[PDB]
Amino acid sequence: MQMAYRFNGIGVTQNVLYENQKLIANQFNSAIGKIQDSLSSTASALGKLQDVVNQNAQALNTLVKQLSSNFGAISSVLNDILARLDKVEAEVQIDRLITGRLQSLQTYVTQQLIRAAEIRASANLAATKMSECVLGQSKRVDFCGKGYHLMSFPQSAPHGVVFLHVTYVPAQEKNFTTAPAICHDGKAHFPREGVFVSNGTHWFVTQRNFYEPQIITTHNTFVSGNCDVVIGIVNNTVYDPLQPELD
Amino acid sequence: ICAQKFNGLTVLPPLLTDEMIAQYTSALLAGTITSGWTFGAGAALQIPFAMQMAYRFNGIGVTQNVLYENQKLIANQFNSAIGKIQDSLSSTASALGKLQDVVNQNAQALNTLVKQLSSNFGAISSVLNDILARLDKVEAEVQIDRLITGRLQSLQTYVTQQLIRAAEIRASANLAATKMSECVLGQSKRVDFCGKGYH
Amino acid sequence: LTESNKKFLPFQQFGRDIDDTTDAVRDPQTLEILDITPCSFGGVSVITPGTNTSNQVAVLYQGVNCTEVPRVYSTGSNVFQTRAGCLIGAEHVNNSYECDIPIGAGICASYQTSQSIIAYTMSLGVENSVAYSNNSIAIPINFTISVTTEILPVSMTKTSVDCTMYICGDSTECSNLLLQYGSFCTQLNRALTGIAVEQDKNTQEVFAQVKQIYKTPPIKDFGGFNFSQILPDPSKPSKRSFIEDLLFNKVTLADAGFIKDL
Amino acid sequence: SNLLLQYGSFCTQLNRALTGIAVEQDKNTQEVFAQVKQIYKTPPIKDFGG
Ligand SMILES: *[C@@H]1O[C@H](CO)[C@@H](O)[C@H](O)[C@H]1NC(C)=O
Ligand SMILES: *[C@@H]1O[C@H](CO)[C@@H](O)[C@H](O)[C@H]1NC(C)=O
Ligand SMILES: *[C@@H]1O[C@H](CO)[C@@H](O)[C@H](O)[C@H]1NC(C)=O
Ligand SMILES: *[C@@H]1O[C@H](CO)[C@@H](O)[C@H](O)[C@H]1NC(C)=O
Ligand SMILES: *[C@@H]1O[C@H](CO)[C@@H](O)[C@H](O)[C@H]1NC(C)=O
Repeated sequence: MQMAYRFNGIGVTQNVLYENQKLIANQFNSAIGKIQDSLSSTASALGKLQDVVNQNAQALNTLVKQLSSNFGAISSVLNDILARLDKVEAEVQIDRLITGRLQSLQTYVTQQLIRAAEIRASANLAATKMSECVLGQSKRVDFCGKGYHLMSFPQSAPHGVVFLHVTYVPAQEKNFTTAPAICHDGKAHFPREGVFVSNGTHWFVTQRNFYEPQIITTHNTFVSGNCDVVIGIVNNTVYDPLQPELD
Repeated sequence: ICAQKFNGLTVLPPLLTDEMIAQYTSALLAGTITSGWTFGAGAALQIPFAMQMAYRFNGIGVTQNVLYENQKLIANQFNSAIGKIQDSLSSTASALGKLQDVVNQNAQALNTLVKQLSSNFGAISSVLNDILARLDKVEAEVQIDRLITGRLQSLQTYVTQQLIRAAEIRASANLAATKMSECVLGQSKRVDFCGKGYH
Repeated sequence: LTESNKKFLPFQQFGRDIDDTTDAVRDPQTLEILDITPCSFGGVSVITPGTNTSNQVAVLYQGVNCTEVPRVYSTGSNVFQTRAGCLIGAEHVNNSYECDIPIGAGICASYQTSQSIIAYTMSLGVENSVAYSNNSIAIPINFTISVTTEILPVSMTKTSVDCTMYICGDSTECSNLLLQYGSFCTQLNRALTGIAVEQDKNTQEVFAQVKQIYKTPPIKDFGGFNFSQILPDPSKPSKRSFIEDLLFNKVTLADAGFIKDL
Repeated sequence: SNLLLQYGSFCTQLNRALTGIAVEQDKNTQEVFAQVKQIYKTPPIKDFGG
């Protein structure tokens, strides 16, 4: 029933889910299998995650290597600077070395702050996704997955979250000649919840996302105006369940 | 730009040319006037424009009868409004303030880098070749040193500023992308996300 | 140097850009106006398909009129001219494909079949029209359920530093010299602290929404739909499920790192 | 040039950061505009109900 309530949301009436339950089951089960294989293969899918760790490592290494720089003096080892040098002269070399190292530290800390702001933005987006796509059903196009969104399942991964979105995608298309409204006896009848299609001979009413023809009765239509202003009105017959019962 | 070719500020050109960008937008337009909102999810399904508008009207609440009945008024109103837009866009002061601003800001910083080049930075001269001239290697080196430190600092300042500004531009891009998905490829119920009133 | 078109008054002599650099000179012997321009530099880009497949490469020169420029490298044939710069090792093919390796200004490079490296004007997508008749509609006759993927980073790595240790090793005199400068060392540490705390906070907001830890019913009969792969298996020591464990193995960082005493 | 080499990797680092800015700008453009694969075309007959 939970799947059927979600189906109702995207548009298709519950009738669809209940009738072809088996087919839906098979498709979902098989797809999950392919995802496992795809993750195990194509060793590039895991991209953003690895990138974070790569950047931090490079920055750390940079700071360590800068230690081995004369920074415009005589030597690098502070003890060696002291060696074979009077305090006064050593001080000027020590002065230079200190300023050099200090500059490098400032640069590293600045860089880290800028990078961490981007990480924060990513985390806040993931929070919205968890609250909307997981604990509920979102109609925002493309915010969750691709197509009409049904449900979503969260999974964990090194320093990150991987969402597995389940989506309904309309498929094989056809061709039906259509018309705005149908006039029966002077009064015009507009479609109530669907679109008046015609398979060549008679006229039927159907849902807007799955083909299920039903006979046009008074129950699937609403009367309004007089048939003359509606631009392209056609002409057929509204059954009306009443006379059979009366007689 | 060429003067910047004379100092080392090589301005690189684009990757996607403006002709290609035009092609992309035209495809989005020619999908939302013929296949409704299916041109982003699945495959394109044709639908008469009158019918497409009726579905959208049903969304905001007004029943479909209104659109099919008074179609004439809606048409004329829309046509006249498009006229006003082009007129106003051309006949105003700035309008595209944000777009112009980005260009001006980036240029100011670039110019400042070229100006700091001539600063003595607490030395005797600006031209390194001139510093070399009339200065013994030893003294010349300590003067070269003074100049180097100054220039290095200026370039570091520039890079840091650019990185901060780049974050701002990227943020605006993410908002724009969200809009292209919600407003263009469908209809937004989020109030005031796409426009003022019922979208 | 070239001959000029500038008009200098008899007292005037040299040129100046807003950069205050000489742009022209009067011959101190012929008294004529000459124009200066250092020769054409740029920067160099190398294209390669990757060592695994081949050992041929292509070269690009970040903008030079290659009608006469030609680093220790040699030269050859196949000189092509884009707007970006000068290519050496492509072909002006008249086909078009999807873009594989970017170059700039609508030119994309790749490797293909005898096989060599080639270039092309990038095409976007395949053309197709939508038959629009004022009375025609298209309702789908069936459906397809599909599961897609999506990755999003949550946190970084908590790091800390120490002034005296890095800047002045252990030398007391060096420490006294650092003490001369202001609280630069102090302020620095506080900023690194701020990042560390906030990074942990991020993790909490994303995952901590469930108030009560719920538990899946023993019988796993969810109307046909299997969920074994995503549902955590207690038998496996790490409560992590099949898909989760796979993900963990792939992302490897100990290559340049150490271990989870550090 | 000799004096600069001594200062350290303060030329390498700067160049790398600027490259990063440029490549991210290319990503921005692609994301906003490219979301439709099949380039679609307009019907010659312009009869869009008024
Ligand atoms: C609709 O019918 C026309 C009639 O010729 C045909 O050309 C077109 O391909 C049909 N549409 C689809 C989607 O098959
Ligand atoms: C210098 O030499 C040139 C050519 O040799 C000659 O025309 C000129 O009169 C000489 N003297 C001066 C002051 O230019
Ligand atoms: C290459 O250089 C020549 C110089 O004669 C110049 O015409 C132009 O910049 C280039 N050649 C072309 C494309 O005409
Ligand atoms: C490629 O196109 C150019 C310009 O249209 C043309 O001159 C050339 O002959 C074409 N080459 C081939 C092999 O068709
Ligand atoms: C349908 O479109 C064609 C082309 O404009 C034309 O027959 C007519 O104007 C439209 N309306 C009809 C046939 O009701």
